[PDB]
Amino acid sequence: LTEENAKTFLNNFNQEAEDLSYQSSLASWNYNTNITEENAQKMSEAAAKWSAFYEEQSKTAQSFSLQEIQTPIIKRQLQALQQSGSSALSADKNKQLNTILNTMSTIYSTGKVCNPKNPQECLLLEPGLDEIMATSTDYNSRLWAWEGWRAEVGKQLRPLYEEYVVLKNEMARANNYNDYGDYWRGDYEAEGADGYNYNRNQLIEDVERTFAEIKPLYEHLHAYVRRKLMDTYPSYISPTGCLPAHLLGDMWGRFWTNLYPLTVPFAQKPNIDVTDAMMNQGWDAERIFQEAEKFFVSVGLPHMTQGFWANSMLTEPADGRKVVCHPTAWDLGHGDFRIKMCTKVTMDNFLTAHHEMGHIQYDMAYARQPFLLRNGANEGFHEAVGEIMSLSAATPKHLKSIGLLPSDFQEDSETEINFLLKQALTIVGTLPFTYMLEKWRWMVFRGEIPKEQWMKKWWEMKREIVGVVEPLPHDETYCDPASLFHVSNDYSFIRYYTRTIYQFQFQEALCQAAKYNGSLHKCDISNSTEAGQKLLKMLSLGNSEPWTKALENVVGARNMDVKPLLNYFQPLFDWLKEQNRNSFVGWNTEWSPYAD
Amino acid sequence: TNLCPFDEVFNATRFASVYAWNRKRISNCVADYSVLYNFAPFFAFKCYGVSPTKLNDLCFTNVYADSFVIRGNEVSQIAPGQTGNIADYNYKLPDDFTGCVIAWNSNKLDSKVGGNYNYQYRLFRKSNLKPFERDISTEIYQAGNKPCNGVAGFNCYFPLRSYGFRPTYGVGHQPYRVVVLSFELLHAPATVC
Ligand SMILES: *[C@@H]1O[C@H](CO)[C@@H](O[C@@H]2O[C@H](CO)[C@@H](O)[C@H](O)[C@H]2NC(C)=O)[C@H](O)[C@H]1NC(C)=O
Ligand SMILES: *[C@@H]1O[C@H](CO)[C@@H](O)[C@H](O)[C@H]1NC(C)=O
Repeated sequence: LTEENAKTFLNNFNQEAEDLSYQSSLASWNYNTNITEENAQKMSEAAAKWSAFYEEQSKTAQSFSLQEIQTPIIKRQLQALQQSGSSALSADKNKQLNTILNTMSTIYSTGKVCNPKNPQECLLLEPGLDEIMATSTDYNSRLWAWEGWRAEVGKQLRPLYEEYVVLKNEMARANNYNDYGDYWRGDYEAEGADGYNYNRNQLIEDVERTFAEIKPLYEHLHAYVRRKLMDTYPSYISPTGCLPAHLLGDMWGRFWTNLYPLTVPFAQKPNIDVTDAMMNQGWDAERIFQEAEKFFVSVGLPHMTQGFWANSMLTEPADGRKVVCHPTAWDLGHGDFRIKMCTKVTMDNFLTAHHEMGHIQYDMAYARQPFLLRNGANEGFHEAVGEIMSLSAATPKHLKSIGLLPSDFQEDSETEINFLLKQALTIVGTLPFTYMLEKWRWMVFRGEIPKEQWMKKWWEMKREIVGVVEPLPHDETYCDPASLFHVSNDYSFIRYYTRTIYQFQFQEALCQAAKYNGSLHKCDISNSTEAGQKLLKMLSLGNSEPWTKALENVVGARNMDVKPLLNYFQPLFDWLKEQNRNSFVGWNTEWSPYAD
Repeated sequence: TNLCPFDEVFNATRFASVYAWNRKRISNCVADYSVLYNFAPFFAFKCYGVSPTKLNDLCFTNVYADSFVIRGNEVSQIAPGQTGNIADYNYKLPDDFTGCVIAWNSNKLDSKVGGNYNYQYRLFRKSNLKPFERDISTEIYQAGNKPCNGVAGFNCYFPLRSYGFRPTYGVGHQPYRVVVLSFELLHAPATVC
């Protein structure tokens, strides 16, 4: 039997799971958009019910042999319900983990820093320090906010992270895994055929091979940026040194997109940042989401449902209730799709409308698969779909069709350099940070670093991999990595690394499918219905096939390939080479702000 | 003036369940099908065996109206020669069907905040139905060879499951009221039109 009893067992699991997992998402949505003391309780109760159901159904399914007597898709569904998730922890350990996670989330969300002159004037992270670190140019103003943020919440987050790591390492040990890092790296395992195979330990050697051909390109960008910043700050800059942490454009340094005004190549030519045109022409938050839907329809993808325009937030509700402004795309189930985002009229919030709507199109595509197979083919596939759309939406000629640039705008070499430098400030500038942070977390989880040497190894890897110096030294009490939202909310961060390679592979494949002749950084797949079915055939698969086969279906490869990325930045590599003819490429780790 | 009861099967306050559908036998009346277009928007009106034009020179001995409530993804299953959960365990149509179906969206009446659990369907029957058979029995379904005695677990399942309709689902998972008309020409001489 077995194979005939498995179909009836899954047909009973599915309709219970789809109903008991919908009212746990409708409670989280009602909490994230309202925030009170009742919605939190309802969310906790619904999550507890959904966890109890899953832990009951996962031990029952661990009695179905699976030697080799089944069909492929049933085997894939059964090999995904036999994981037990985090239910291996006992009641006490699970309660401790939930309490620690909730405390860290509340501390991070409610963290605030008060002005020294007026103790009654305090600013939060979102409408406060973010604007200072994104738009200010004063050394003292930028240093103060950074120091205050790293000294108020980061120092408080230290004690909880120890028990967090201990418990999540124990639960990974219980689940036949060496550590929790290997648990996070287990998303890259494929078993569907011969040749279409991969192992969760191969990830570290590939993620290192790929970060060898890229650093030569990043070094020239670092040299140019520091050359500009030296003119910006003659005093607190050393040419043979590393960049200060607070002078990076953000609170951490994730994206250097805010350094474009300081390091713009040619000021005379029209700007690529069309924020002012959007403000003047009279664009509201609804038009931003309507011009980002006409792009998906032209390429040949479905319209947004009618329950997306009436249920989504799309703008801060004002009124009196508190909301979380972190952009998110929600797939509540039973055909309910939503997007939560506090949209503003800026170019940065414009491209972001294409990233998050690219999650809804991907969710809308594999909604025909069984319940257990409704996920991205890989944790890095899901974030690489919005980015290829944002790449095409940002080209200097796509902004002329929608009217954001003058009809007599002239495109030439200067415009190409402007566009490429702006694009590289966001894409190249985030790769070393992502790789280093994930490497540090992987090394901590694997217990290769003592508890008394965390920050010293952190700020030592920064100035050998990334190249960012610290303004003031930190003791062992300081907890700097806990500042990031992803670190303190238990999220993987390696998705943003393989995302940046899958991005360019998919972009080149789609450009070739659209029959485009020319450079890669001017693709504009818009108005091409033959490059919207090549992607959709891949999006509508889910977990039903190995990620290697899904990648081969589109790009004709079975692994990461970094050659497509290098063609994108080819015109920028040369100009940076000649512009750095008489500059010392590289940074000095031995240098320090203090003597000796 | 003798009108025919087409508002007691089209304008009811609550319909039946899929597994316990209502059959009403219309006879001795003057059939005015034009009033069927009173709703106007119809999700489906495909008609089998006859023409939608309703040639006036058509007289039938009896009419049967079968009414129930399904999802929007299951309307295509109400047709001759289909398969699924509704056309195998709930409602089966013969391959020589004469008559046709009418479905329309009913989200403003059958959807409630918190869920509407008054509508049920059958799963796990162990055998396909025969045309126009109801089967409202409720007994524990066993899938293996271990006896089940009043206990629902592991390989023993309850055959009836609820829809739990809520607003804000989407066209696919949203309520749809379906009424199917079948026309019969019995061997007795026709006097009813
Ligand atoms: C946001 O949440 C608050 C608190 O839950 C809601 O205010 C109360 O909502 C309950 C039902 O959810 C009502 O019974 C009370 O009468 C409400 N109180 C007041 C003073 O109105 C509020 O409605 C929620 N906002 C929404 C749903 O938009
Ligand atoms: C159903 O009954 C209501 C109540 O009077 C009426 O307004 C509507 O026209 C009726 N619809 C029909 C008969 O199709």
